Amino acid sequence: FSNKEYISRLWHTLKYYQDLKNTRMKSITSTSQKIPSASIWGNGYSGYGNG
Amino acid sequence: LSTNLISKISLLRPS
Amino acid sequence: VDSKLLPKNIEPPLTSQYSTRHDAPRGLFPFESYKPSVQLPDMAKLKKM
Amino acid sequence: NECIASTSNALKVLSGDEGYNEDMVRRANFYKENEAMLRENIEVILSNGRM
Amino acid sequence: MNTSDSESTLYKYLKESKRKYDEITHP
Amino acid sequence: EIPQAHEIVIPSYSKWFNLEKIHSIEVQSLPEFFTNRIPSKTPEVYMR
Amino acid sequence: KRVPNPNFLGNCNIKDFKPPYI
Amino acid sequence: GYDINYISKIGEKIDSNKPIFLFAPELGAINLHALSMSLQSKNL
Amino acid sequence: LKKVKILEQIDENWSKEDLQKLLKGIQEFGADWYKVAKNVGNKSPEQCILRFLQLPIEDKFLYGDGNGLGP
Amino acid sequence: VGIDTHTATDIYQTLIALNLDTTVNDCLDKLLNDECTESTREN
Repeated sequence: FSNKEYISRLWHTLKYYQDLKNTRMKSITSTSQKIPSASIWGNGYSGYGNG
Repeated sequence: LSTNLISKISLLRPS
Repeated sequence: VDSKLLPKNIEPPLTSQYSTRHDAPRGLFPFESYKPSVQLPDMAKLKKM
Repeated sequence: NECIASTSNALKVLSGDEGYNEDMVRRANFYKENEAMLRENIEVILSNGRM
Repeated sequence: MNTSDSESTLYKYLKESKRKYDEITHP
Repeated sequence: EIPQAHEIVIPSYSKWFNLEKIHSIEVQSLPEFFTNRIPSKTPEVYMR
Repeated sequence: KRVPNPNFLGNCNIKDFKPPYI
Repeated sequence: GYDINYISKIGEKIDSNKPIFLFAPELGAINLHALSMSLQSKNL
Repeated sequence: LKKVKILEQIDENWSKEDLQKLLKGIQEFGADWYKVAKNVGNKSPEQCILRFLQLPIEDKFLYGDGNGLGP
Repeated sequence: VGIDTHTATDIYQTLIALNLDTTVNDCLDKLLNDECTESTREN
């Protein structure tokens, strides 16, 4: 709960979100290469009515 | 394994 | 006259007790990490010491 | 009391953390005064199938 | 920490047993 | 009674739609069934 | 060879998403 | 009790890489009719 | 001791037998609320989830009733 | 002087776990021993 642990918590939180952004970029470049990959959020709709 | 405990082990957790 | 022998409408029957799924859009639900720990924490070492 | 409550809150925003107060939502009267939004959100999560 | 009833009774039981132990091991 | 033989999907913004109940959007969208001016347009006729 | 449509009993496209505690 | 210049320096990157909402390239096929009917849904 | 008397939440929409079947069903099946409401009977799963949220389990072990906890 | 908030929070977590485990084991013994009444065994 001191300073040297409160910054080591923030290093073990930023390094998670950097890998999460790498996943987010790879799942964008996959669909831009016409490969239907899933994202961080779910797939939005289906063929039902909305596209 | 004792029967005082076998009747209560499945009672405390039904699984 | 007994009921169900009375004249009734010729209609499509009721679809009230049907289970429906929903098309939710892309940004509706948040991203979830940190699986919660259902199991209770054990304090054997604290009461042992 | 405004100097303390706007100092820890000044640390929560600068650190990057977010969310509710942990010691407020831990009790049972929070889920009795917010009875309205929980009946909405439970039906929304259950009907979408995430509960 | 507040208490526990069986813990308190077994505490006084073990304390009296240890007292009789040290008083009977001396002579 | 007929058992469910199909998959039924309504969109998420139509979560409010429930049978045997009239929502406020149905009143504000089709008001002629709820202004009691014509006796042949009642909310029972609308529900039917 | 039959192929089921998405409006088939049990062949939806909206898969059941699981909560994190399960 | 902390050195909050370094804490804020790291927390800026944490707020930048935090998944708040979708970006422009990952929105998918934006359907205007779905938005226009969801705005009248009086949900939250 | 300061024990949590959980079966005193017997407010008229629920009952003591309903709370007992709720707890035994959640211990039987973990978080599958359709099976839980099936085990309870006569109640929708949303009421089961809501009454499971609104149970005062840990409030008798926290400090205050509702001066202040301070920092 | 008067600053330790942090150790207070940690031992507060510890004492809350202690009192919770005390009540859990009390109800566990009162249900496991049938020398206790069913109105605090099945209860």
